[PDB]
Amino acid sequence: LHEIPRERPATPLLDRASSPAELRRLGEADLETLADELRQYLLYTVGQTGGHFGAGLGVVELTIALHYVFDTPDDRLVWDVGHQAYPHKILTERRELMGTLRQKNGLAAFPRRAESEYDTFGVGHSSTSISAALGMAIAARLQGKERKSVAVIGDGALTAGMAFEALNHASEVDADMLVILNDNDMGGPGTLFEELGWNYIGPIDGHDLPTLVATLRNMRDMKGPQFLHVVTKKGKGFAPAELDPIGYHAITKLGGPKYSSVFGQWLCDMAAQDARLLGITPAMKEGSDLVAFSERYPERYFDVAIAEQHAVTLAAGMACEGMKPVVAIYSTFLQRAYDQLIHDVAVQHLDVLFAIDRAGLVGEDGPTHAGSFDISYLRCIPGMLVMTPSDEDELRKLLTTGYLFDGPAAVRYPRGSGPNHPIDPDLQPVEIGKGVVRRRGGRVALLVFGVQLAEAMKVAESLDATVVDMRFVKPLDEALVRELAGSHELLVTIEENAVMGGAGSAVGEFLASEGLEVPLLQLGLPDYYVEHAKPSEMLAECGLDAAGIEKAVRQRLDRQ
Amino acid sequence: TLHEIPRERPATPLLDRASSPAELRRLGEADLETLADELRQYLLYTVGQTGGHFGAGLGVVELTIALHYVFDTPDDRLVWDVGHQAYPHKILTERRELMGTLRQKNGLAAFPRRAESEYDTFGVGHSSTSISAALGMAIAARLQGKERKSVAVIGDGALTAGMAFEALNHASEVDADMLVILNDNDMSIGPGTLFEELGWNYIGPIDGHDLPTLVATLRNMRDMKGPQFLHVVTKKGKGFAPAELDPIGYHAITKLEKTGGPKYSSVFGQWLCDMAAQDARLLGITPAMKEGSDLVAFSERYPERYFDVAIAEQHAVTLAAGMACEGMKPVVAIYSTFLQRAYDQLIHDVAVQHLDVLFAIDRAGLVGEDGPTHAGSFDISYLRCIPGMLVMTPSDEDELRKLLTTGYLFDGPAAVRYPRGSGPNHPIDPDLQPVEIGKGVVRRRGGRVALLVFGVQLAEAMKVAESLDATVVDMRFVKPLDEALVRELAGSHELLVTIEENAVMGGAGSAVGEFLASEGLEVPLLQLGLPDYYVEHAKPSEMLAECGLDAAGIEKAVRQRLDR
Ligand SMILES: Cc1ncc(Cc2cccc(CCO)c2)c(N)n1
Ligand SMILES: Cc1ncc(Cc2cccc(CCO)c2)c(N)n1
Ligand SMILES: [Mg+2]
Ligand SMILES: [Mg+2]
Ligand SMILES: [Mg+2]
Ligand code: NA
Ligand code: NA
Repeated sequence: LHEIPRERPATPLLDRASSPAELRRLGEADLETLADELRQYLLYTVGQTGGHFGAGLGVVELTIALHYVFDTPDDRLVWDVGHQAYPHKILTERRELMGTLRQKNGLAAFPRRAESEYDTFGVGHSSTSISAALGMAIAARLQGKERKSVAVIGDGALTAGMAFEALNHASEVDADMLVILNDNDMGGPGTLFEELGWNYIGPIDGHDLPTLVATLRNMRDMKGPQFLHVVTKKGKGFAPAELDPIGYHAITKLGGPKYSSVFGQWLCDMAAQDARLLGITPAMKEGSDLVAFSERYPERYFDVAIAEQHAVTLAAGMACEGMKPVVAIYSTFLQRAYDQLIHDVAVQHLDVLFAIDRAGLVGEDGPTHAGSFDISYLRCIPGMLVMTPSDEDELRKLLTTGYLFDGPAAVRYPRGSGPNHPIDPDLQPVEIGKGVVRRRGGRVALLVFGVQLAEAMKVAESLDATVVDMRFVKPLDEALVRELAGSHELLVTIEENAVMGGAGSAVGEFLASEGLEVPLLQLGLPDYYVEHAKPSEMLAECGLDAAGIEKAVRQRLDRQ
Repeated sequence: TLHEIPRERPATPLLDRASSPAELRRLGEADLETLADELRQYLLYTVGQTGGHFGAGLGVVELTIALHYVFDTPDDRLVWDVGHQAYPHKILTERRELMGTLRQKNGLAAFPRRAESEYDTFGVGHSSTSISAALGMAIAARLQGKERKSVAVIGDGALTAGMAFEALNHASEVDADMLVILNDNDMSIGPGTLFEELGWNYIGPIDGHDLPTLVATLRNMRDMKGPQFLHVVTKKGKGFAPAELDPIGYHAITKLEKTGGPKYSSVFGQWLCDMAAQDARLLGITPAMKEGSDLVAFSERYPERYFDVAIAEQHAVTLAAGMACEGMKPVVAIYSTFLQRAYDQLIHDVAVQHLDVLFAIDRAGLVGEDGPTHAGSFDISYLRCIPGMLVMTPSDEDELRKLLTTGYLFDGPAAVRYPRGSGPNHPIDPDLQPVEIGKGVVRRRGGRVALLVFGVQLAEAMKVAESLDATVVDMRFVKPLDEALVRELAGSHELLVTIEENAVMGGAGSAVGEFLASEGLEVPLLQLGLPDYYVEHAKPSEMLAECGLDAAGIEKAVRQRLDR
């Protein structure tokens, strides 16, 4: 197919495969035609809603084979990451709900246990599928159940350390489970997995349904750790995607620069000025936007695969020799290198900059990818310099400030673009520990840590509030907070991070320790997992738009 | 091979001539076997004097000599994994006559440490970091045009961690010029197929105690290019027969030549056996810490429900998550400092899904001579900001058992944190019964000052409270917090004091701060806890005093605040 349908294709057989037992009723002769229907409805429905695209086109036949040959949902099927799982959803009672994909109150971006009994594990972060399936298998065995346990994992996901840990452990307990390797990013692998204790079969053609069905059949009942190697084509069945798998990894349905592009430009600009700079990403070159950097400074660019943990200790090692590494990494994925950041960087006070993207609410990918916690989990770590730029110009300057600082520094910023203010093309740092009064008013002061500043300024128009662009969580601008506490009736902290442990709480700690008893209102993300929606809707829910902030401030003021 | 530890200093005229590697490299190969025996004698003596790690260093006496003999250290970079085997390395790097200060306040640290010496390229303690660190130094040196060598020594156990696999793959990708030495002491003297497949030139296994083979092999490999993997085989406790015979007992020892209560970890382990006796669903998981966390008895009684995942904290937690999906009841036994490494798995695979998994967090707080690399300083801070977590802090043995029962019965993610060591030895109710969630326990009614204690500083706080006539609350829960008790005390007292063995920043005391601020309660608030720096190693009692967490420290802080 060469152009995505705009009208609901006719799929009479797929309308008979609404669920795995219904599908299993059909005969193998129909499976190939079913795959044409499925592929077609998928291209259609993702045209309607936008979403992940090329990877699910790659697993159409594999997903049909899997539900054909296995007794789902009693047989446990774990999809790694989940971006490839739209065919799975279409085949598990959610075909007609696909119109809701990634809309508020609609189907989630990934498999989700609460969404369907056919989803055994909520995924999004990669590489968790083997560990989870092994755990389900260890339990089924003790329970004397006879269910099967299958993980479909891609070749990128397999570069992650936890996947190695799971494969080793599965061998240790001689677990009866199947790992299917959906190899698409394409010489001689079998002996490796055999050395790890896994029975290796393959590689087989992942769009050759009769061979998939038969091979799956023989392996369904084999015992112990089984490893099937399947090969697929990303975007299979859609030429524009087969030829551009990067750009068709996700499609939007039929302003200023992105913060990540501001970072990428700062990265090239500093590299041109300082040969010490090294750029590190764990398999997120496009998203963190190291693209130009990687083309212009190839010998100083490191893609460590999906190995967040090694990315960080690697950088500690580089800094030991006087190089200046910059680890580009999303807030949600830095969760996975927390120990390397604490033990290998911060404990040694090594000179490493973390450029933390996707900080705050990330929109439709939902809570598995939210950057809700990095202020809280980093600021309790001694030695960290922790920064929250408010716009594009501030991101450029605080990156420069952290880079030049001799020690560990973190700069957090959101997905998407900003208020599109002017960016100074100089590369100069700003004073560490100092906020910027953006607005002198009275009565109530808004202490903003990050990109809600523009909403705070709108609120302060009507309330004539003081507004501060705090810039630093740690070290906090203690002298400004102390003056503001002595001259206002209310301090209001604002952040796109958990309130619990977050930046407002550092203000709170500082007020308590000096016995300053001024009222404090902490605005931030609440203590729950925010359901997927447009970014603007998640922020409105969390009260971090101008109307939410104004309502909270006015209420607190009316109560004292 | 010896059988007794020397009580006075051995005669080591050749080791006395090898006070640094440069001096060592001026000796001849024919001297090295005698140096090896003198080093071993010295090692036995000085660890007998100070206490410290023992058997693993015995295992690397010959390898350490060979390494500093063949490599141009400190210019050539040597990274020791974990570092508990690195006493022979310190003895040879200008520190021999300092080993009397080992693991003492202001003495040598437990592990290699960059600030301690130019011969330590990387601070270690946690495991499996050496290959990543050495690869980064190899990459940097090459971009700088330096011709220096990069060497990582890693034990067979550390190679079970995922980050070691991630580093072995990436080193292959960049075709790095480095040497990984696998110090394998679970084998005795096929075997390299794994490393060969990951792009590494594999050599061995060789005899890690044959200095002539070690020196010649190392010399050949020093000069080869690309990712080089040398497989060496050593014996636990080599050359000291009691440690060869009992390498668990001789992993570490006390200085040569009072009853107390049971260790918190042993209370935990008893709880685990008792609850497994009653609930066939309970499964116990440890990431290679059976002795430390103390699943020994449980492993023997319930072996089909005991899982040691090796040094694989990350997989430990996701494996629990998958177990909980089939209705089983995993308990992850994991140190606070090591749980740092599975944080993404706890957040994304457990909390986000609200799966019923219990975390028994040992080594909460300061851990003593092992130092800041192992400190359990942050787990209240990094867990309480996570939606869905039930976060508990028992004050003594009976409270620890009660709060393990409470977190288990809870259907959802729950955490119970307790320190190394033993407690104040209060009686322990043999029942298995919970307590109510989110409710503290008033231990003393006084006036003016209320001490809100999260954890095991309660006995010291009681001493202060008796001196001041203060109120004392055993809070039990950081999340959900006993908001009603806190509200009441904030109205009836002039000062609230929180005490916890965790970073003040983001800590349980800050949860009290947040609550007061959100309700507009304006009572003065003094937060006592761990300060914003890495506390240098010392006895636990000395580290607590430094931080203000003994009764003297608490009282001085409180009195000082009351004087304004
Ligand atoms: C732990 C973890 N780290 C990073 C990602 C993002 C990612 C990078 C590369 C490939 C993929 C697969 C499809 O995109 C995902 C993740 N999902 N989980
Ligand atoms: C990440 C990490 N996890 C656990 C340990 C504790 C440990 C378990 C097994 C073997 C060893 C080696 C010597 O004891 C240490 C650690 N050091 N680092
Ligand atoms: Mg892939
Ligand atoms: Mg070992
Ligand atoms: Mg011992
Ligand atoms: Na600016
Ligand atoms: Na160095």
